[PDB]
Amino acid sequence: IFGIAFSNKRWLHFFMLFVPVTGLWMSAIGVVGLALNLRSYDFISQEIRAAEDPEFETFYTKNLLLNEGIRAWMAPQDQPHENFVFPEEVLPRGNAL
Amino acid sequence: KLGANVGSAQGPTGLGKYLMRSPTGEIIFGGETMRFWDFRGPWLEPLRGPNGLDLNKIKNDIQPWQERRAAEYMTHAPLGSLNSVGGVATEINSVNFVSPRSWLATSHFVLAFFFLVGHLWHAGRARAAAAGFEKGIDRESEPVLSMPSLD
Amino acid sequence: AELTPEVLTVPLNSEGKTITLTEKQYLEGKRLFQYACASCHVGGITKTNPSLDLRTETLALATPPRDNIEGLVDYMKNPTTYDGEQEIAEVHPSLRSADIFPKMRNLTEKDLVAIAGHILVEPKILGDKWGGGKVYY
Amino acid sequence: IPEKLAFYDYIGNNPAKGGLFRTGPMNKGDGIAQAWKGHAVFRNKEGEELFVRRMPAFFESFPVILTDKNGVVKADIPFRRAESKYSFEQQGVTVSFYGGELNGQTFTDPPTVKSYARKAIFGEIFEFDTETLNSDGIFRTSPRGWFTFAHAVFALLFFFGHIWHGARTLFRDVFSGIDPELSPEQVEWGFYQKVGDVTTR
Amino acid sequence: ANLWERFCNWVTSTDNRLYVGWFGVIMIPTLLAATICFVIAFIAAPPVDIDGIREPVSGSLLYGNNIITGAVVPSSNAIGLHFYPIWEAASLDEWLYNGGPYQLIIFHFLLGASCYMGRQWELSYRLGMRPWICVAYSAPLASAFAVFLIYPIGQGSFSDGMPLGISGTFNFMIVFQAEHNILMHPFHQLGVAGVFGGALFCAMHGSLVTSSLIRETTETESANYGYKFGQEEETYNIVAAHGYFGRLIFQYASFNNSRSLHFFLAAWPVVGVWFAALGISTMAFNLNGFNFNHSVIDAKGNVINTWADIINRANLGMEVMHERNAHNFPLDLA
Amino acid sequence: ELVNVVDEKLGTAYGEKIDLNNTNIAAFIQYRGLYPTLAKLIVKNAPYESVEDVLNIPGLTERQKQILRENLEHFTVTEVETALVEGGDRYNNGLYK
Amino acid sequence: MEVNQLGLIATALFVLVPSVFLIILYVQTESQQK
Amino acid sequence: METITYVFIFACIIALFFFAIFFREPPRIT
Amino acid sequence: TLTYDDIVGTGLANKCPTLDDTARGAYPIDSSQTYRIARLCLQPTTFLVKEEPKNKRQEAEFVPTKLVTRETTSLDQIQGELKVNSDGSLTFVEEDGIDFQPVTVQMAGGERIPLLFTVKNLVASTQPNVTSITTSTDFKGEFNVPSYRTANFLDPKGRGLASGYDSAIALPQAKEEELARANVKRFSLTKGQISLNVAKVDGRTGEIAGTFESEQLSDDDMGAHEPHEVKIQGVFYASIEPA
Amino acid sequence: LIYPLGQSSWFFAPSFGVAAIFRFLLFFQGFHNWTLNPFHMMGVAGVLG
Ligand code: CLA
Ligand code: CLA
Ligand code: CLA
Ligand code: CLA
Ligand SMILES: CC(C)=CCC/C(C)=C/CC/C(C)=C/CC/C(C)=C/CC/C(C)=C/CC/C(C)=C/CC/C(C)=C/CC/C(C)=C/CC/C(C)=C/CC1=CC(=O)C(C)=C(C)C1=O
Ligand SMILES: CCCCCCCCCCCCCCCC(=O)OC[C@H](CO[C@@H]1O[C@H](CS(=O)(=O)O)[C@@H](O)[C@H](O)[C@H]1O)OC(=O)CCCCCCCCCCCCCCC
Ligand SMILES: CCCCCCCCCCCCCCCC(=O)OC[C@H](COP(=O)(O)OC[C@@H](O)CO)OC(=O)CCCCCCCCCCCCCCC
Ligand code: HEC
Ligand SMILES: CCCCCCCS[C@@H]1O[C@H](CO)[C@@H](O)[C@H](O)[C@H]1O
Ligand SMILES: CCCCCCCS[C@@H]1O[C@H](CO)[C@@H](O)[C@H](O)[C@H]1O
Ligand code: OEX
Ligand SMILES: [Ca+2]
Ligand SMILES: [Ca+2]
Ligand SMILES: [Cl-]
Ligand SMILES: [Cl-]
Ligand SMILES: [Cl-]
Repeated sequence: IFGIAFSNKRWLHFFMLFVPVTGLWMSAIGVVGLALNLRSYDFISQEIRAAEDPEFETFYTKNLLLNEGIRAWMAPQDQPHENFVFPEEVLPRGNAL
Repeated sequence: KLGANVGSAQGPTGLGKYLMRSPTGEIIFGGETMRFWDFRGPWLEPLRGPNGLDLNKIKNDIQPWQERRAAEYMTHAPLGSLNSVGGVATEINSVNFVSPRSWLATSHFVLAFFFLVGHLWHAGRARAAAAGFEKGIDRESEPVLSMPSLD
Repeated sequence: AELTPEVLTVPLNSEGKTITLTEKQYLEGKRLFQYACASCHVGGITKTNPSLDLRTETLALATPPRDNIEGLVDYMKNPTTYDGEQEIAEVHPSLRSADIFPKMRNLTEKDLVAIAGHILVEPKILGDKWGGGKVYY
Repeated sequence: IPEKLAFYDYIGNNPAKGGLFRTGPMNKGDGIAQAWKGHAVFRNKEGEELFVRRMPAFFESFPVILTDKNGVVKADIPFRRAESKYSFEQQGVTVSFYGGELNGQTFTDPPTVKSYARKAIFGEIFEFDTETLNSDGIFRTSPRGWFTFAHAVFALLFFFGHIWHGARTLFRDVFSGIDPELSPEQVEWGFYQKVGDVTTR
Repeated sequence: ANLWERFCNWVTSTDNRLYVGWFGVIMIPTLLAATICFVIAFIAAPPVDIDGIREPVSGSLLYGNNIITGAVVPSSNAIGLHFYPIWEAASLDEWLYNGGPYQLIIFHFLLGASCYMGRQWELSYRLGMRPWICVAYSAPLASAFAVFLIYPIGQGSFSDGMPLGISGTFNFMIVFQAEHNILMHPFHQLGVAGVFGGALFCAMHGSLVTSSLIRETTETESANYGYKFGQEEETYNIVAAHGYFGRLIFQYASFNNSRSLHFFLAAWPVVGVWFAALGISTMAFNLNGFNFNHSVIDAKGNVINTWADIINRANLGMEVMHERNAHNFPLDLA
Repeated sequence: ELVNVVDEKLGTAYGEKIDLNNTNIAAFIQYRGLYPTLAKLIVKNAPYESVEDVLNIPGLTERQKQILRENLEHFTVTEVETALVEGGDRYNNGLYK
Repeated sequence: MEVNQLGLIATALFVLVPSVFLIILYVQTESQQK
Repeated sequence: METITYVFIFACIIALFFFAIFFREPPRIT
Repeated sequence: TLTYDDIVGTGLANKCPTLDDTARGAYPIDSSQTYRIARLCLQPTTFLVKEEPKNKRQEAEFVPTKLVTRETTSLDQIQGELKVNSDGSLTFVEEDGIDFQPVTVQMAGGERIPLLFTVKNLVASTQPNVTSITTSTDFKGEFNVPSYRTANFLDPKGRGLASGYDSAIALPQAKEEELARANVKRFSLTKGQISLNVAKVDGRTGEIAGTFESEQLSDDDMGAHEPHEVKIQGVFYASIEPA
Repeated sequence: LIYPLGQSSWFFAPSFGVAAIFRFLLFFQGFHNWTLNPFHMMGVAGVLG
């Protein structure tokens, strides 16, 4: 069916331990970086190109605009100690919405 | 009504703000609803000519009942939450509404899907039982053991 | 904070007279507003024409004034454009057009007073949220 | 005010402003700092002093908002213009500098004032050499950051190492597998009073 | 034997290195077409006007993308649900501008994968196995159908189908959250229980079996050499594994029957993923997540926010920003 | 040098009053009696060389003229800005609530 | 596009170094006495 | 050079599929 | 007489009406009478783009292109005043209608050229002494070509003219100068020119048809790059009525 | 633990609640672009795998 198959039961069950255990460990490492804001936030080459060329668009740049919406719309209530007052005119919004 | 010329009004993208062409040329409504130009309904058809929506009929012939109906339908769109709060996902509580079209569609997709699953279950089982191995492999007659190796 | 008689005291007319609504009147007003009006006016905005809201200040600048019980009751009988220039019963729910807006058929004068009272009281509770739209959610 | 002190009051030196794959020295980002431009004081047409809201470290980008000494909004850079009330143009916002290279200077043209407000969200304002290193203008963390990251990560992995070798140590006898003659009685409930103890039948 | 009989015998043969079969007869060409088109498009396709607003989005490597940002981009909103094969276009340049490859690929793929499921049934029958592996595969398959076909049908456009790419997938998720509040939908919640639970039980079973391996080797060799392919005896002691796990929790929370245990391992992720798929498939017709916006109100009538309202602010950010040039009227109704 | 003409226009009377030659129609809702009847008449008959010219619109009733007279202090006129008047934007500029 | 100039050799050695390690170990296993 | 690198790694992966399937160590019942 | 259901999906909705080969008559103009064009239709059949040479002293030519935005290109339902001038010439003053279409064509090698194909604010005139519209009549005039995108349009990094960021926010500390052209959006407004050549006249019905050629600039992406020069050729139909 | 310890305070740790956790996810998307992170991607592969 698939081209390959397990033939060793011991290896099969070890692998069942290995896969999800290693995945979770990897996610943990990423979160340690996020503790320091050490993000994978951007691709620098993407940003240099898009800054220079207003016709260049990818799903990557499209998602960043969504992130910017999230930040501006959620911060005042989600981070009350900051006392954010964002006047209506500065809120990021596309046409009509 | 405010005075706009809806035929010539150019939207931000370059497409008509109110009216545009379908890929085969028909005059249709603009904005995201460009996707829905195959729609047909009795409140809209009187504004339809041979080439699609007719600007003359739009300018002169729209009746109050058409305005009413379009307002009613626009504000009863089939969007709403599982607890029956009407409107988009971000709308505040106030209107108790989920369209019957949504209830009917969703229920029947769920039912049809599980019924496909049931078809697979019972079809596969019927095959296995008719052939005589629905209870498992005969240890003394395991078919794979009589087959040549793949390699 | 409570829904006090003071909160429930709103202008009856444009000549300085007030009326104090009962808590039950307030509840009736919210119910009737959801029943007949919220489909377009949820939260004090207007979905089929967002330029015009139900804020008290907006209603005071309407012609004739609509920031009091009489004005609002009359609007529900014989709605006009914002400048008072045209009657719009044919495209806006009212008693006059109860024939084509059947949900208006069962609304009594008492009911209209309750709805008007709702429209006037809500912003005293909700402030900018009332008429504010999604920005204030 | 010493330039060194002013330089500490700038978000470009905050170690919580970097990125995992933004490699190299901080200078590769905003550039090699050359001089303090001086302290920017913003004022409106009424002569009231205005204060730029600073960027918190959480935000990759941040709006430009100016309040009076009581936090009341007085000016901003709008997104939608059509109903703007607080634009620098409407409010007559100016900026004057005290100290640094721009000391004694005042600017009144909206583009310039706006550019300085944008920089003012980062704190004190500096002149940078971006050419020497072909700096790309994107913030990078300092060695405080990189050190912290590497060591928290390694410490966490070494927790696993500890677990693994502690296990190999305490279970050495069974690490090629369990006794092929393991009797069911040793794992059957109630047979032994104390689990795994044959003298407690 | 005539040629048709011989052909049938080869097609249905149990001796082929990869099984063909009648489902395979459809599966092989369809999957080959989707694969070849996908590879070529992912590398070399020009930008695609996904939202039908003459604003082309670049998905291919040669046109400025890396592996993470790259995608095959959904067909144009102007097309909607219309069938857009190569031969409907005046030219290949037109076909590409409008996102023809997306349709070619998803249709060939859905057909081919459906046939992959059928083929699992078929081989199970040829080998004298029980038939239900294919039912297990219905769970990921249904999920693919949900994001590539059912969601587009419900929303009226293949422009809203999941893009064939990593970042495009993320885009699909974020917009979905803005529009349907999927996190607050119980079918997505069951989905999450399904995949977290699946990973948990995977690890758990892996670990218990590995823990009870019967000693057959020395310290200097992999314990895996203690199992030989096709040996008749079990390679671990289930009685000991059960003694362990039964004492970890309590006796009656542990499986002693290997068959029940393995059926559980099958059923938990499969059922949970069935619900994940049904979530997307029902949010396709806009029956959305729970809405508790302003549900909590004080004595005067002040709104008392809960975590639900913070979620709402996040969703508003997504909503107001997505497809920033495509809406002219106040309500996003699909 | 390059200039955003809208930001620039905000530094003129356009940023202070209803610009009869440029402002989108919803603005007429600010003051009693102007919307929609007069607002439509005013946008239709634009542009105007001076504010008082609004009183010259053919067909006006006496009442309408008095309303306009009362509201001249809230009006201004500046040069027609193409970017504000193209696209039928004076009738719908993409802003709702 | 303005990519990082070390990306090419970083990727190349990331692939080559462990792959070669594995190939070495495999081939010397095959050549051991059957 | 980036595109070449991505496509090369992908191609190596596909080749690996081929060897892993058709040139696997054959499973043998002992 | 065809219905919407006869036409839908056929491509016919993007075509202008035709007159048959017999229509070579004359439509009398009464100088004491006022007239209108009740319907003007323009159906482009060829889009040519002027190549952009390197040496800037070579003769640049208009080259063929491929239409990629499908049958969405025609101008129609256009009406306006048809003035009889003192010298007997006629002037069409365009008032309203579906008088623009965004169109993208593709050049050899793949370069895509978006343009706003249009006759907005058309004012076009015949020769003097046109006492009848005949197959010898022509109209020539100019029109306005506004920015292909209007003021709200946001680029992929969220920058715009009447809305959007005013800077490259992903590069917080880059130098602004080299990015000014991308950061500061501008709204173009230029002129285009058009000729209408009458080939057929039904003097009984007041209908005319013929060929047109128009010249105009393409999209400049709100000031980010130079527009190309474009020449559009096609067929037209117009119904003339006393008004 | 480690995550809020790196940030300004415990306030930014996840709150113990269903909706509260959903909020945590959305915060991480908007502020961290966490879906872009290859360590999260490996996590996802391990969980779905
Ligand atoms: C394809 C969808 C998908 C999948 C499969 C994943 C998978 C994962 N996500 Mg990701 N996520 C996604 C999409 C996805 N994500 C998207 C689109 C976003 C928006 C950016 C996120 C945002 C996100 C965030 C913010 C986080 C994750 C995290 C994770 C990891 C969590 C592992 C876990 O089980 O923790 C579960 C918790 C534990 C394992 C801790 C121990 C639990 C103990 C044993 C519980 C004991 C309970 C006890 C018995 C009592 C119960 C009482 C009862 C009443 C409740 C896992 C790798 C987490 C992570 O990466 O962590 C390192 C994390 O913080 N994700
Ligand atoms: C075709 C099926 C169908 C549909 C489309 C509807 C639709 C509706 N019903 Mg009706 N109803 C139904 C069957 C249906 N019902 C049945 C079987 C009963 C008997 C219990 C009722 C008794 C009933 C009453 C008493 C009321 C309604 C009401 C309503 C309205 C509101 C529903 C709501 O809020 O649900 C809430 C949502 C849920 C309860 C979610 C259900 C989720 C289920 C459990 C998932 C199951 C999945 C699958 C079937 C399981 C497979 C397992 C798998 C492992 C194989 C809505 C129009 C209300 C109304 O407005 O009347 C005027 C109302 O008061 N219905
Ligand atoms: C404790 C370790 C440590 C730390 C904190 C630093 C810190 C620093 N180094 Mg130094 N360095 C180190 C060790 C370290 N170094 C070592 C061992 C070498 C020899 C290679 C160097 C050689 C070196 C050079 C040549 C340079 C630096 C520079 C720097 C500065 C920039 C750092 C940077 O951009 O990283 C970027 C960090 C990353 C991109 C993170 C990588 C994450 C990896 C790839 C993840 C791997 C995942 C793995 C494969 C998954 C397995 C999965 C499997 C188990 C299932 C910074 C102050 C630069 C500088 O500015 O000099 C003045 C500079 O030019 N360093
Ligand atoms: C297994 C073989 C196979 C199948 C099933 C498909 C299927 C498809 N191809 Mg693909 N294709 C294939 C191999 C295949 N292809 C090969 C080898 C090539 C290279 C030459 C292509 C090149 C190609 C291109 C370039 C395109 C397609 C397209 C399509 C789609 C539209 C096809 C169509 O309109 O036919 C219609 C044919 C019929 C209606 C004839 C059916 C006659 C029988 C008697 C009627 C029975 C139908 C009924 C449902 C019964 C089904 C049986 C069931 C009940 C058991 C469809 C998904 C198009 C596409 O993807 O558009 C988006 C497209 O543009 N194909
Ligand atoms: C300082 C002081 C006071 C000290 C006091 C100390 C003292 C003396 C205490 C005594 C008194 C006392 C006990 C007090 C207790 C207080 C108390 C109640 C604490 C409770 C705290 C708490 C929250 C406990 C929760 C525990 C918990 C949630 C357990 C999880 C239960 C659960 C959901 C189990 C699921 C199990 C299940 C169905 C598993 C199936 C899937 C699975 C694992 C398959 C894998 C599998 C299974 C097999 O089965 C075998 C075979 C094999 C092969 C195999 O693959
Ligand atoms: C309150 C209202 C009224 C009630 C309403 C009822 C609603 C519907 C309830 C449906 C109940 C279904 C009963 C299932 C029986 C069964 O499966 O038997 C099959 C076996 C038999 O057990 C085995 O039984 C064997 C004996 S025999 O096979 O039964 O004969 C025995 O030999 C063996 O040791 C033993 O383990 O059951 C098991 O193997 C144990 C697991 C049971 C659960 C598996 C199915 C569900 C998985 C989770 C679902 C996903 C949910 C989470 C999604 C993320
Ligand atoms: C209809 C035809 C469909 C064919 C499609 C092609 C299938 C390709 C399958 C993978 C072949 C490579 C396997 C190498 C490795 C290999 O040969 O494994 C062989 C191995 C055999 O296991 P045994 O039990 O026989 O091994 C026992 C001892 O030898 C161990 O020491 O199989 C497994 O380990 C199963 C678990 C791994 C399964 C890995 C799945 C990989 C999926 C692909 C993920 C990446 C895709 C990236 C795309 C860019
Ligand atoms: C949509 C279908 C509506 C429903 C249902 C109701 N209203 Fe309405 N309302 C609607 C529109 C389109 C407008 C603007 C009309 C115009 O051209 O001027 C309004 C306006 C009002 C107003 C005036 C607002 C103001 O002056 O600022 C009021 C007071 C009002 N509506 C009240 C109201 C009530 C009480 C309703 C329920 C009984 C109701 N409306 C229903 C659209 C719709
Ligand atoms: C050129 C606009 C006029 C105002 C000057 C900009 C604010 S300050 C400016 O900021 C740059 C980072 O963007 C530095 O690289 C540069 O050294 C500095 O002059
Ligand atoms: C084996 C097929 C390789 C993939 C074919 C790519 C399309 S062909 C490609 O198209 C580009 C854009 O029009 C041109 O610039 C380029 O010159 C041309 O080679
Ligand atoms: O396309 Mn893709 O996303 Ca589904 O809502 Mn509507 O349309 Mn668009 O907006 Mn929101
Ligand atoms: Ca540079
Ligand atoms: Ca001629
Ligand atoms: Cl307002
Ligand atoms: Cl988007
Ligand atoms: Cl829209």
